Amino acid sequence: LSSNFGAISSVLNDILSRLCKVEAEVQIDRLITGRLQSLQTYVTQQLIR
Amino acid sequence: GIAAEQDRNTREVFAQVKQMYKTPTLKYFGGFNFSQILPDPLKPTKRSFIEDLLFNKVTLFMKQYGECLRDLICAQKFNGLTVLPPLLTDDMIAAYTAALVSGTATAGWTFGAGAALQIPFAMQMAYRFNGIGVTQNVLYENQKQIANQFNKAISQIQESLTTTSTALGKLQDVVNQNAQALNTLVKQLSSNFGAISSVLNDILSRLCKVEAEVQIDRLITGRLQSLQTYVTQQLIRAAEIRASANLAATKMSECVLGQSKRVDFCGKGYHLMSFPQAAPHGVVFL
Amino acid sequence: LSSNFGAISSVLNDILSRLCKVEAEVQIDRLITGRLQSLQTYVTQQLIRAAEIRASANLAATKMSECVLGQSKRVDFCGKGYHLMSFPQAAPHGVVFL
Amino acid sequence: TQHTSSMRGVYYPDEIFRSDTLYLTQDLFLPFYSNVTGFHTNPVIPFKDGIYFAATEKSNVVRGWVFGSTMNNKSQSVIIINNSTNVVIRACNFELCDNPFFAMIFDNAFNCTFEYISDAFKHLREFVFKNKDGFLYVYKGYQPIDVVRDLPSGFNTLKPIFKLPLGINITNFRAILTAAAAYFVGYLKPTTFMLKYDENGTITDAVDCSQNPLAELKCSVKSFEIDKGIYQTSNFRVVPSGDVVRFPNITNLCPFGEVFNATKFPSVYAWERKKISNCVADYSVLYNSTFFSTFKCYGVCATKLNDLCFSNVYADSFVVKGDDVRQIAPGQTGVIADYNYKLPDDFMGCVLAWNTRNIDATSTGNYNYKYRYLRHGKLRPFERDISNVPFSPDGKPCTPPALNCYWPLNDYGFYTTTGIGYQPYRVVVLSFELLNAPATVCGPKLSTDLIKNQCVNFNFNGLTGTGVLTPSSKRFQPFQQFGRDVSDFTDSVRDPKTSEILDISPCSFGGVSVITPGTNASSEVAVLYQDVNCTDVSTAIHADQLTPAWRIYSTGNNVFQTQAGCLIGAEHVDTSYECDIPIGAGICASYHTQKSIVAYTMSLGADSSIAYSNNTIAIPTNFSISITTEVMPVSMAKTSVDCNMYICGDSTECANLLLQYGSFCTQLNRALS
Amino acid sequence: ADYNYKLPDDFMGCVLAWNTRNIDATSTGNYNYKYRYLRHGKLRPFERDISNVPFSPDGKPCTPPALNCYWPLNDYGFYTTTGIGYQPYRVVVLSFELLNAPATVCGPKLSTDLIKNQCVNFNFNGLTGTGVLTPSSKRFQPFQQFGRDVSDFTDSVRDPKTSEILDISPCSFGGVSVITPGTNASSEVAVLYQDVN
Amino acid sequence: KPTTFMLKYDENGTITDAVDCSQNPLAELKCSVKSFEIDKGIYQTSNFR
Ligand SMILES: C=CC1=C(C)/C(=C/c2[nH]c(/C=C3N=C(/C=C4\NC(=O)C(C)=C4C=C)C(C)=C\3CCC(=O)O)c(CCC(=O)O)c2C)NC1=O
Ligand SMILES: CCCCC/C=C\C/C=C\CCCCCCCC(=O)O
Ligand SMILES: CCCCC/C=C\C/C=C\CCCCCCCC(=O)O
Ligand SMILES: *[C@@H]1O[C@H](CO)[C@@H](O)[C@H](O)[C@H]1NC(C)=O
Ligand SMILES: *[C@@H]1O[C@H](CO)[C@@H](O)[C@H](O)[C@H]1NC(C)=O
Ligand SMILES: *[C@@H]1O[C@H](CO)[C@@H](O)[C@H](O)[C@H]1NC(C)=O
Ligand SMILES: *[C@@H]1O[C@H](CO)[C@@H](O)[C@H](O)[C@H]1NC(C)=O
Ligand SMILES: *[C@@H]1O[C@H](CO)[C@@H](O)[C@H](O)[C@H]1NC(C)=O
Ligand SMILES: *[C@@H]1O[C@H](CO)[C@@H](O)[C@H](O)[C@H]1NC(C)=O
Ligand SMILES: *[C@@H]1O[C@H](CO)[C@@H](O)[C@H](O)[C@H]1NC(C)=O
Ligand SMILES: *[C@@H]1O[C@H](CO)[C@@H](O)[C@H](O)[C@H]1NC(C)=O
Ligand SMILES: *[C@@H]1O[C@H](CO)[C@@H](O)[C@H](O)[C@H]1NC(C)=O
Ligand SMILES: *[C@@H]1O[C@H](CO)[C@@H](O)[C@H](O)[C@H]1NC(C)=O
Ligand SMILES: *[C@@H]1O[C@H](CO)[C@@H](O)[C@H](O)[C@H]1NC(C)=O
Ligand SMILES: *[C@@H]1O[C@H](CO)[C@@H](O)[C@H](O)[C@H]1NC(C)=O
Ligand SMILES: *[C@@H]1O[C@H](CO)[C@@H](O)[C@H](O)[C@H]1NC(C)=O
Ligand SMILES: *[C@@H]1O[C@H](CO)[C@@H](O)[C@H](O)[C@H]1NC(C)=O
Ligand SMILES: *[C@@H]1O[C@H](CO)[C@@H](O)[C@H](O)[C@H]1NC(C)=O
Repeated sequence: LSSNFGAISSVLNDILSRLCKVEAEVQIDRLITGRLQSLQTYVTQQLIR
Repeated sequence: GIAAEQDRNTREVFAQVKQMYKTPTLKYFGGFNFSQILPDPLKPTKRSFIEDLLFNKVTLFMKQYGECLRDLICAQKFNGLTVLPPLLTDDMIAAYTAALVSGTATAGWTFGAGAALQIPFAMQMAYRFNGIGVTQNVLYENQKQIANQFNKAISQIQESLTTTSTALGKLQDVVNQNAQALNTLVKQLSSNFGAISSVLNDILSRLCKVEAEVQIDRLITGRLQSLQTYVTQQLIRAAEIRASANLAATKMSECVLGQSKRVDFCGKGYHLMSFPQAAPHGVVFL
Repeated sequence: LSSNFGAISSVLNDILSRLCKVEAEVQIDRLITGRLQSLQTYVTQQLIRAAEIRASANLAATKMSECVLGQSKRVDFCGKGYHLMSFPQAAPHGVVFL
Repeated sequence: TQHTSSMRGVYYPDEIFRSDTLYLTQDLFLPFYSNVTGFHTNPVIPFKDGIYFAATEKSNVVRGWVFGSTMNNKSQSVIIINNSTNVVIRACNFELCDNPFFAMIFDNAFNCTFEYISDAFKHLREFVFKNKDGFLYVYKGYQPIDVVRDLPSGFNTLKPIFKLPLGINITNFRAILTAAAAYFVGYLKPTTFMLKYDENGTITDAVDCSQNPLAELKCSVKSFEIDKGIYQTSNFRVVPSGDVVRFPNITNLCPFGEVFNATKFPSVYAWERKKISNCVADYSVLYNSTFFSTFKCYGVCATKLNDLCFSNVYADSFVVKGDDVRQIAPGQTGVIADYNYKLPDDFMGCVLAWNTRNIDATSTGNYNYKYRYLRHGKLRPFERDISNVPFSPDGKPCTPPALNCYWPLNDYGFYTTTGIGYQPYRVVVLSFELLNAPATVCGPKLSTDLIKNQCVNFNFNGLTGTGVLTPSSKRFQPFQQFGRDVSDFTDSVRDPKTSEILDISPCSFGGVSVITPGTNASSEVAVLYQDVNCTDVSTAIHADQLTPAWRIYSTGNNVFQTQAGCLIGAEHVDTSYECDIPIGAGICASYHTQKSIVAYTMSLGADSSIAYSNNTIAIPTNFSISITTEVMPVSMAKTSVDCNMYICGDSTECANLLLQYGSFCTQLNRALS
Repeated sequence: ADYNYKLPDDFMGCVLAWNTRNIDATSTGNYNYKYRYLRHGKLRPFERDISNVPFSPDGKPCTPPALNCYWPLNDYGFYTTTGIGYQPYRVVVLSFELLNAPATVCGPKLSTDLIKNQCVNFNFNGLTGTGVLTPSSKRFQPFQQFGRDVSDFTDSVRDPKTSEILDISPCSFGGVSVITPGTNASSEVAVLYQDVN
Repeated sequence: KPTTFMLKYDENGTITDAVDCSQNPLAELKCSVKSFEIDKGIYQTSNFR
């Protein structure tokens, strides 16, 4: 949960604090896709186990 | 690979016998009534009565361009998702099970290992009693009682199937899961995945080229991940189905074609016989 | 490994040779995510194939136990007929029972 | 005078050396077995995005070409010629004669733009000509044929020889002859091809994916030799028929002179808003009169404003100084962006600004324009504040002339003799919505009549696409224009001219399977269609638009209706065999015998009958010893990967960028181990 | 952009422009520069149109001095005493390609002699990388400079000075395993190298 | 020199130990698994460079 997946930081708070609405949406989308991929990989390994 | 494995599963369960025995004209062997698990010529269908009830218990594609022009199946087909028919028609599977029941009722256990050998049914039942620990006479001084109990238990099975219940629930679970997965693919097609919209036409209709590849690539990666997730779940479900089909194949080889000494492998008690019946995407052992 | 995943090219040297730092990093992260996704797909298919191989090997082990080291009464577990004996032979990545 | 291009007209697509690879690409190619036109012993043959020109002669009669648009004095043209012992390329204004001959071909030349002279100098000479991005590409190849009276069959790869920077409108061409020979002309189309390279880097064989189901299969699996079986394939067939453009019928030119050539604009704190409705936005009429120093659009490409229709158009007008024009933008700070006029973060529209020093500036000094420089907060987007209450640093009201009480408005002082940062500028901001609402301000595009029940390309108020138009039974509210499906795909639209509802459907439907033996066995295939009758394949696949070799696989005598579909290209028999290729629903197919593909019902097994009796038994009297083999897999190959070599290779920059994804490779290593 | 000069969407080049009022603008006016303001369509990228046919709003030809028949060209009038938005500017647009073809316009970087059979950092015509250079038996056409393998990695190059073909190979190869007991047992390890003798 | 290090923080936020990831293969293993403790066995590290 500390990776940033090609964004400027992994914290949502400090990129909502200093970036601006559509740039903030652009970074937050990358964070959202990375965390969804993490959850997908966890669920797939749980199914095989 | 999954689509070939399904047909391999069905063939390895049902195509056990190398010969297609005729259904006998008489369905009454020593007092044992076999008419409820064998086909009859008067009924227009080809399967059995219990198979009729089983095929009516589980609820369940003939769409064309002229047919549909908010159906879910046509919505699936317009987005590139199709379902292929099984190689074996249900009538062929019913023919296989009729051959198995006829061979059990006429030749006994010998047709599984070698050629079939004729034997009267009461002597076969005495042989089945002998392989449990009960002597041979216990059948012969109690033949009418055992025949009546067999017929009554068959009638009880027929009544419990013809009443409404939640039996055959896991075949319904299988068909529900497949339908749900296809519907999830159809509904996952309205996400923008980090683009300005989920439609390609309007983001081509109002954007310059260089930004348009950016938005198109975001949509492309999202939909590609959706298809990959679907294929992974299908492979896992296929492995589970294959394990179940292997268990069904060994159960038919060790319980219809012989008598088993393994405890609780085939029913509760001391195993005497087994009969197979066809079900939608499955088998039912009596 | 010859896909670009929505970047200017699939070669890292060509991205680094003519773009400066912010644009180059934006282009490079796409390739990193795509290649890491390809590796994850390979590992997932390997896990599923390993499960199938393990099931087959468990069946082979119980077959060698119950049919080479004894005589089985189970129908069609070992051969087509009444089982008398069995012999094992080694094969590339597998076993053959006579 | 009509012949076939039997697998010819292929050229090198790049300048990259490749050996022993299959390379699949998409470009302007001459389709395999397509129509070519022969000319035997010269009119103005039209040019359509490239041609293939082949010359067969023995006395060197063809000696060049003329390319151009009008073949007239009034346009630029290029001649490529082969006078004896030179090659001359020349692009000028030519007074072209009616009959150009002896390699005499023009009368006078003037306004010459391009000129090139090469060094001083039974056959088949092949050229490909294509015009793209102001470059004319010329590809050449040669074959020593012995004798022919047509275009001979074969395969040859053409090499690039010319890429000329002419910038010419080429729409016609004419060959140039001396005064027996033949020349053939074919046309290039946008097509996908697959190419095979040798170990020396030569393109030696190719596959076109639009002529047969077999080649569609071959490039569908990226191979040249296919095994035996049935395969699902792609949709490398269908091209759309035509074009439908539907726009509202508005005849009024839109008030450009009322908005831009106004007598006065308001101040920036009292900016004014106007609604634009029922007009045609043809801004070309401003190309002689009004010139803008700033024009910037948000949310939409500037080159597509002519192809769209706009929903809720508003125009805001005010006057600022020259330095403050940079503050009219979505995210900005400053006195104008805080206290006078603010744009939303997700603004979609356009901002226009121009210099007005000749009108709004006087030599005495113009003091009529104002701006607010004192406020207790920041304005909301599109908010106005036109009050004149005196201001105090604390919130209490105060009397004007006292201490710490100020007037919140300030004057722009506009003189004729100041720098351009202190000169007045008129600013107009246009705001609209796109493609979601009924619209009444469109572009100057012309309309076309409706075409129904056919796969066409449509344009409904700017909404483009491709599909089939059919009437609908829906009912739309007066404030609704479009309708969406469960996948948010536009399936319904109200016609802006004749207010009815139409249903848009895709023109691709159903799967196609190819049943084949091995490619080494034969080149004959059968085709299965799952979800159609073949009473009704003609409507379903749009068979009319296809090549002739595709219409023999849609109707015929060997059609056969199975339960899995219907099958075309195989012979049905009434003998049942145990099968090798499973079609489905009980039907199987094979390659039996004059070899042909046959389709039958599969055999369940042998027939038998056992005579049941109540007093007879069967007993074996003899036996046999049998040995049966059984083969079972046990293990597979153990493997390992390295993320750093696979993802980054030898780069240290990628390796440093990979420290973020450090936990995503230890997990893969754990799984593989 | 509509009627005189268009650029492609994917340009790859540089635009330069500078003010030239002391040369192109005179006191009484300079009317030698013209632009087209009437046309029946838009231009394609890098396309030119130098005709001077009179223009009509419909497609039919017409005589010049009559009604609804205009001259499509229009004059820049440049004066010394006007604002900076009406002053002349000279524009040069440079278009080129990168790292795909033989190259004849290079930067001022200095060269170095070749090194064979050693992992080095190389810079071939602007193509940077790290690897091992070896002589080749591949045969290049005169219009080809680089070569790619099945995974689109640049594997072959032609030397721009002494025109020979060279292969580039990576200089990392072979798998390594570490055999250890527990860390609390000892800090000594053994190393196994596959793919070496 | 440009080098990758792995640092350990104690209960009071003080750096007490570190691993230099390029000194020997054992430290490469420690930096790969992100621990100061390696169990008994054989581990595949990165390829020879
Ligand atoms: C028309 C434009 C034109 C082009 C594009 C052209 C290209 C061209 N022609 C060549 C040779 C040659 N060119 C010709 C003659 C012709 N070649 C033609 O394209 C035509 C139309 C004629 C007939 C007038 C002949 C006979 C050779 C000698 C080829 C040989 O015998 O090896 C060559 C050198 C190839 C070689 O010798 O290996 C080139 C590059 N010459 C031209 O005149
Ligand atoms: C009549 C008021 C404006 C109404 C316009 C309606 C919708 C907007 C459509 C197009 C915007 C064009 C604005 C002018 C562009 C000038 C281009 C130039 O010369 O550089
Ligand atoms: C003099 C040193 C000030 C240091 C301020 C540090 C951080 C704040 C950053 C920017 C705000 C002050 C810069 C002036 C901006 C002028 C804005 C305007 O009027 O349009
Ligand atoms: C066998 O059972 C069926 C169903 O109850 C019955 O109709 C039939 O008469 C029985 N057979 C005989 C011989 O009684
Ligand atoms: C067409 O197909 C439909 C759906 O399968 C079927 O009901 C109908 O009978 C078919 N008609 C013909 C003429 O084949
Ligand atoms: C191609 O030429 C042939 C002549 O053999 C003609 O029959 C056919 O109609 C032509 N194709 C088209 C699309 O007109
Ligand atoms: C162009 O050619 C035409 C045709 O003869 C002629 O009338 C006209 O004067 C020519 N123009 C020039 C500039 O030579
Ligand atoms: C073209 O050829 C002729 C005859 O060979 C020659 O006189 C003429 O000079 C050539 N053209 C040029 C531009 O040299
Ligand atoms: C084209 O030629 C005419 C002379 O007929 C000349 O006036 C004009 O300037 C020329 N055009 C160009 C672009 O050189
Ligand atoms: C010049 O090209 C345009 C398209 O760019 C085309 O519309 C026009 O018809 C061409 N000119 C002539 C005279 O055909
Ligand atoms: C490559 O060129 C050599 C040169 O003689 C030739 O011998 C060889 O046959 C060529 N390769 C192929 C595949 O033809
Ligand atoms: C339109 O603009 C011109 C340009 O200065 C001006 O002379 C004219 O008076 C304006 N028309 C109106 C009606 O304001
Ligand atoms: C453009 O403006 C000039 C200036 O006088 C005028 O002569 C010309 O007719 C205008 N163009 C049109 C198409 O009206
Ligand atoms: C113009 O649009 C109206 C809709 O308001 C429609 O009724 C009318 O038929 C259209 N005109 C023509 C000529 O079709
Ligand atoms: C049958 O038995 C006889 C002797 O009992 C033997 O010779 C013969 O080989 C047997 N039949 C076969 C087919 O082996
Ligand atoms: C300069 O380049 C040429 C190739 O054009 C080459 O033949 C020559 O050897 C080079 N000079 C030196 C000193 O290497
Ligand atoms: C290593 O080299 C020796 C020296 O000849 C050779 O005998 C041996 O076979 C080599 N090892 C392998 C695995 O080939
Ligand atoms: C942390 O600080 C406390 C109090 O200052 C001290 O008692 C303890 O020993 C310290 N622990 C370490 C690991 O430095």
